[PDB]
Amino acid sequence: ADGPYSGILDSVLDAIGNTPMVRMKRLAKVYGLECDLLAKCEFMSAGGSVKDRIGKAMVEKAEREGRLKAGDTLIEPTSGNTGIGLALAAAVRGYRMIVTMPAKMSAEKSNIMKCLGAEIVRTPTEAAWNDENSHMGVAAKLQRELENAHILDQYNNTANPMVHYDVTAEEIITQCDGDIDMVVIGAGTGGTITGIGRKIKERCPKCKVVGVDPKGSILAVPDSLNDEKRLQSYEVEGIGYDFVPGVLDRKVVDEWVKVGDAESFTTARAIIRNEGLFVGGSSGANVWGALQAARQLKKGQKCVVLLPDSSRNYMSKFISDEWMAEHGFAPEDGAKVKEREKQFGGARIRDLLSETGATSDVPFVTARLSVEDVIKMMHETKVKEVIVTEDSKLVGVLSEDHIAHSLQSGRCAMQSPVKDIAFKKLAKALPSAYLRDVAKALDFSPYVCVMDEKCPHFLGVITRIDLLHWLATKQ
Amino acid sequence: ADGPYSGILDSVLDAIGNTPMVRMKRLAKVYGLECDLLAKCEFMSAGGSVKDRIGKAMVEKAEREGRLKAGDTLIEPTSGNTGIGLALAAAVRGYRMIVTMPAKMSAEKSNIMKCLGAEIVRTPTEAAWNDENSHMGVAAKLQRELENAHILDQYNNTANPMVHYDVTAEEIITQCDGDIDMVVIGAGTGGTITGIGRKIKERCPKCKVVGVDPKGSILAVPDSLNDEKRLQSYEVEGIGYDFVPGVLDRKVVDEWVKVGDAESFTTARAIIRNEGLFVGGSSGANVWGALQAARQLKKGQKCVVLLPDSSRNYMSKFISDEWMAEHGFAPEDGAKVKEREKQFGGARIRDLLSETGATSDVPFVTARLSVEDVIKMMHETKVKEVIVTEDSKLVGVLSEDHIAHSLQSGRCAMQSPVKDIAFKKLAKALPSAYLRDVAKALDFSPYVCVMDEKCPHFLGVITRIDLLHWLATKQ
Ligand SMILES: C=C(NCc1c(COP(=O)(O)O)cnc(C)c1O)C(=O)O
Ligand SMILES: C=C(NCc1c(COP(=O)(O)O)cnc(C)c1O)C(=O)O
Repeated sequence: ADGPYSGILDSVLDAIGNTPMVRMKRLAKVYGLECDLLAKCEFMSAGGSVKDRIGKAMVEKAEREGRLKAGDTLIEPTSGNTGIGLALAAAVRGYRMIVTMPAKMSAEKSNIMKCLGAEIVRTPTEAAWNDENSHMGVAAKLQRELENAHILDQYNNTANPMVHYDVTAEEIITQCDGDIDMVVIGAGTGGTITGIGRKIKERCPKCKVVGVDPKGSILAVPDSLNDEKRLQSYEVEGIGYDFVPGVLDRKVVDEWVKVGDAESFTTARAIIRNEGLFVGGSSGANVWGALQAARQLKKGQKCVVLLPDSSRNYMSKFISDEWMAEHGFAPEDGAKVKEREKQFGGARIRDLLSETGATSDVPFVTARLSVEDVIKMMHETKVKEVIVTEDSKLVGVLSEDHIAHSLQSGRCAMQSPVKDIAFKKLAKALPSAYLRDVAKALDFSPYVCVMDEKCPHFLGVITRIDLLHWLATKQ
Repeated sequence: ADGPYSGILDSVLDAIGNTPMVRMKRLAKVYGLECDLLAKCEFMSAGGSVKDRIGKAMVEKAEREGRLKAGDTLIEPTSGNTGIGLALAAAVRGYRMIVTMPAKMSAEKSNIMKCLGAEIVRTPTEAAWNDENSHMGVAAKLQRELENAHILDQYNNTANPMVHYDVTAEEIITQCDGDIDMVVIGAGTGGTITGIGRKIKERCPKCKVVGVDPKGSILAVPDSLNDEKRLQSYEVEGIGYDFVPGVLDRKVVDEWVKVGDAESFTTARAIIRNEGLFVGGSSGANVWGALQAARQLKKGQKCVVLLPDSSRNYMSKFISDEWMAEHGFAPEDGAKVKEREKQFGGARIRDLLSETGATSDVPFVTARLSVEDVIKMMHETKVKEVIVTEDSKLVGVLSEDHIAHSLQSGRCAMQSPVKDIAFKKLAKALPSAYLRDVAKALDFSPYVCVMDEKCPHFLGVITRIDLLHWLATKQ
């Protein structure tokens, strides 16, 4: 029906939470998991992360205790999501935001908190928690040097675990109808795992609770699990620290799973590909840990996994296959990159142009010929396409179809230069380039034009249907 | 309460829709609008756009008519969001996706549909609808040359308007409780405006319906409104075409508003800043048109505006102030860029270093000194910070605090080189740079080191607290 959203909302703050639970049947079938793998899609909140709840809640606690008045300044150390939540709460309720975040965190978080009118001071990645150049020490310094400033200190404030104990765990219970057998949840601030696991074990003591920790952190128990990469910086953002936060009750969690960067990212891409959940990397870590932990479960039992972040914050980082190749991470089992590498291999455009049959007789024009002259030349040469170029270095491609239709549409004068109607988006290539690379370039450019670049004697233009016909010649 | 999400979902497809309605009280107060400006936050759907509904629905229609079997190929021309929705539906229900989208559309849409296992063929931006190099003609060609392929043709399929007439308009009616005075909604495919306006005028004939069209399209009525930039390419993505789609019933809409790129983008940034809705550019266009149209309304009346897209698809394009400056768009009335330009102006770091007082006596090391030697030098020189550099070109900064804490943490051996513990994230600057630029660079780098680059004689390091103290000297 319609109970929570059947009305109009006073502000975006009331749109936090109420996130659905989806069954990852396809992903379980992919990885061969018998039980029901349920996913709590926290990234569908207003700000696209679970920490929005605690942001709103810490603001509510600061307001119910009268410790907060309009015009004040809020300071908060964060990996990026709590900064977003508190920036939302401030832009709504009229507070000033100052965010401290390590340089390791993505740039999208910074851009978004800048759009939200929040000041951003960054800290070095390698700084330990004891350093005054850590985000927490710098936040303390800003509190000491700024007037009317407040730190909510998500690492030690009780609102962070108490709210996941109050509403989120109750949401999971109400939608799972009490039947929860395993709960896999990342260990960042530790507030969400503490709260959720505490409430669940109170209302379902038979439920196991598994925590996810990236290889590099010291949050796992025992210390035999941390020695993989002790205090080695990792790419996964949001989870793991070099110290135990104040809100983390490591006794409420039963098992611990260490997860590396590669598995986290490849599993995040697998989630996106197989379920269609635009999710973050920490969620890949959580789901990989869940797949490792709930293997022994049987059908009917439900393993609940948290999906903390959206792809929005890592859109440029790991959604782009370029950056994952730069860091050498397995793309996915079934991915477009592996598909292209399988079909093309090292086949270069020389091979395609040779097997197809061309003589590099692509006409050229100085890009300011009148369209009358260029159509006379096109009709005298019988070609359909032409390439326009300048003297100071390419302009683009131009076809007779666009000529006619633009002349009819009133955008192409007879005396106008051909540069005005040519296609200006182009991708330059050279015969040594592989077919996989031109396939990746076709994802962003409609045509791909070749050149020798030794005279500028281009041999032809390449489009996706050309590669499709070439693959039709193969099998 | 909990009616629509109180259970577990079979797949992500069932998480489409059910989007909340938020009152834009702060934005109305910013622009001086008396009535209640309501916003339908369609970007909170599973795939972050309104077109997910029609994607799911066209798949449902193709399945209820038996025209669709597993393993088939789906082809669809789109500006990017329908491609995402149909890619979700295919990755869930086991169909193959091939997407045709103009080169004008953002790269995030391409990356996301690549993650969803969809093939992407792009078309030139300047191509007219009649051209066979248009996305629609290329889609037709692919249908002709591919086996088991289907085109759902969102421009002419009745599912697109019928579903907005069935559920979305009913959602808006149920949450507005029937009282809707004005409805402002962008004109892209025209299906959403047709369906919603038809249902509303059926259930509330006194409601006016206003359509939003970017300057460049020919969808507005009359033709006196299109002559601003006739068929001139524009940056706004999703709305406006060079022809009337089959599903668009231009008679159901009363007024038409033309919106340019600058207003759309600046209003999108204003929405993000003042309400905290991570929204797209087309939504900026819609909200600007609404602010222009509902000006004559009075208190109590409700003007409903659609927010079609999320910032996720335009994260690199217009959220980044760099690209908006590259295209010369007014950032916002209150924005971080204007704030920094107001406080700093053209003040350069030469002025700051001169007024503060320094002698460029920053120590240097060849980045492989033993930490014992570097701490002996640091204690003999009394300085706290040091800059480490190589011979083949900078390594970073290094402080005694991190030295001590890493020696205690077991990451810094006494015989180890200083390069292992130095801070490796840095931003190079030069004295001619303004303070606004170093403030923008501090958004992404913790330290900013200067250099003359004429000997490499750096004068000092700059952090955000340095600029804060400098501004404390000002007013
Ligand atoms: C510590 C912070 N992040 C917690 C977090 C986590 C860990 O969740 P916790 O419940 O806080 O332990 C997982 N994934 C992401 C993307 C996260 O941002 C923060 O935003 O300050
Ligand atoms: C035409 C398409 N976009 C419609 C759209 C619109 C226009 O909505 P329509 O209801 O289709 O007219 C507005 N904003 C965005 C971001 C959109 O994607 C498409 O995805 O194929």
